[PDB]
Amino acid sequence: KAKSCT
Amino acid sequence: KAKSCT
Amino acid sequence: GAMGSMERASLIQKAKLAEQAERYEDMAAFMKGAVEKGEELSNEERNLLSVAYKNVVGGQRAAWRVLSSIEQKSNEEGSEEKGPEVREYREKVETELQGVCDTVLGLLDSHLIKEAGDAESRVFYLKMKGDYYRYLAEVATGDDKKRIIDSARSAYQEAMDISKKEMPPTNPIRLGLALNFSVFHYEIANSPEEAISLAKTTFDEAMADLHTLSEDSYKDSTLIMQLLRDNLTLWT
Amino acid sequence: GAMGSMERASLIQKAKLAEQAERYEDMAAFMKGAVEKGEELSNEERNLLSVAYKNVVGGQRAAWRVLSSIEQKSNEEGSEEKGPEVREYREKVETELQGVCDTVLGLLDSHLIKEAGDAESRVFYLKMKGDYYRYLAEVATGDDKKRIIDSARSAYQEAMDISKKEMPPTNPIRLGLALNFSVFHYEIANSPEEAISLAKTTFDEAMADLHTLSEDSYKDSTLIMQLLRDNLTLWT
Ligand SMILES: [Cl-]
Ligand SMILES: [Cl-]
Ligand SMILES: [Mg+2]
Ligand SMILES: [Mg+2]
Ligand SMILES: [Mg+2]
Ligand SMILES: [Mg+2]
Ligand SMILES: [Mg+2]
Ligand SMILES: [Mg+2]
Ligand SMILES: [Mg+2]
Ligand SMILES: [Mg+2]
Repeated sequence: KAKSCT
Repeated sequence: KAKSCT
Repeated sequence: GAMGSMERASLIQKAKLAEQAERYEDMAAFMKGAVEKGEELSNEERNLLSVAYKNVVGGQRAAWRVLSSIEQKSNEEGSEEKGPEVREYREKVETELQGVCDTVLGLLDSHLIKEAGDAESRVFYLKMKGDYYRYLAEVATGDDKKRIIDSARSAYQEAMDISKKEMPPTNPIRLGLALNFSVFHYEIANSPEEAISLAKTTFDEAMADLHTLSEDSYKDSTLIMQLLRDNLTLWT
Repeated sequence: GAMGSMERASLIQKAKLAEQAERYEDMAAFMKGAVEKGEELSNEERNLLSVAYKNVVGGQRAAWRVLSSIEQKSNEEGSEEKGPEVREYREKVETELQGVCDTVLGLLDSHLIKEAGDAESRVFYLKMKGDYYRYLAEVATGDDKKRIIDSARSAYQEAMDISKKEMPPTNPIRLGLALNFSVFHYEIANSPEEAISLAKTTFDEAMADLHTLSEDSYKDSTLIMQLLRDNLTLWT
């Protein structure tokens, strides 16, 4: 899973 | 807080 | 009940899936549905019921503490008046928590406890009854507080009497009951000396019986003993 | 709506309390009630709305992935048939997740987007629209999948066009939009090269504009840039 905006 | 049974 | 149309075995299966997905509200609803089928629960099923509700009420208790602390600070001298919202929301969370405790206590009363004849099931359910009255006691402030505390005490005491007669001192249910009753004494009943004495005696009697256990049973028992030791370190 | 009788300011206040208590379902319900008062949202209120729903849908997405993996393993050769329960429960979680996405998209359509004229609000809401269509696309398998993907793409693209015209390359909303659109390209649209190109270009253009920022703005922008870098390291 890529990091999306936290 | 004391530990109760996990 | 919304689970009335689902097979008992399917409810159990889905409770285990819900645990894997960390969906503890779903887990608790599945296990409530399974209890309401009216059959007794196996050891594994009792521990699914307990895990589910412990996680649900654990989140509510943590939230209640956060809100209660904010409310208490709002009532310091020099604190600006912010209106009824903090109290209202703390009451909302409190009412939900009480509802979950009442649900668990209702399952125990109708009819898990009365059908539980073996020591392992009866002690387990009486320990649960003490636990959920204890969680009610944590938030109680009114004219029934003393009776809620006495209900927790009475359930724990009955469980203790059975466990001492029917289980070895290393049995994990017996140990976990003694751990939680000691927490009751310390945190609810204003009896820190009773809490310390119970934890110490429980630990020492389990220590002396470890030599009888297999490696796997030894691991199970020593894990709970460490919680007793952790509390004794905190308390002394 | 159950929040129709509560003051807008009280809903906002309680959303902040719910955040502190990690009660994100409550947080989302309070913020939905605040949106439905019909007034535009401030910057802080938009970020309360976003945090609340991100946490709710984040838990559902994590649970859906666990259940989907179990279901996929159940459909291997040599796997024992266990009945319909895994599919049924995955569908239950999926339907709830879709319901939350539809709720957010409904708030954006009625009427947050049409009233948002400033770039900071309009880009924020269009980014949200892309995000919640993206979460729908993650679970979509049927005849509307292509249209769900195109709805996410179209919302992100409109947000990108505004952000490039109206915001500096270091603006955190612009950066977070580009980050999420790159994730869309990689994870949804089967376009890893587009994802990499967008992340690299976004990072490099922000780098070149950091010299214009205060220390606090620099911290805000570099935090999101690090996520772009983390993805580029994963992807290359
Ligand atoms: Cl409330
Ligand atoms: Cl289901
Ligand atoms: Mg049947
Ligand atoms: Mg107020
Ligand atoms: Mg019986
Ligand atoms: Mg025995
Ligand atoms: Mg008003
Ligand atoms: Mg089955
Ligand atoms: Mg406007
Ligand atoms: Mg501008």
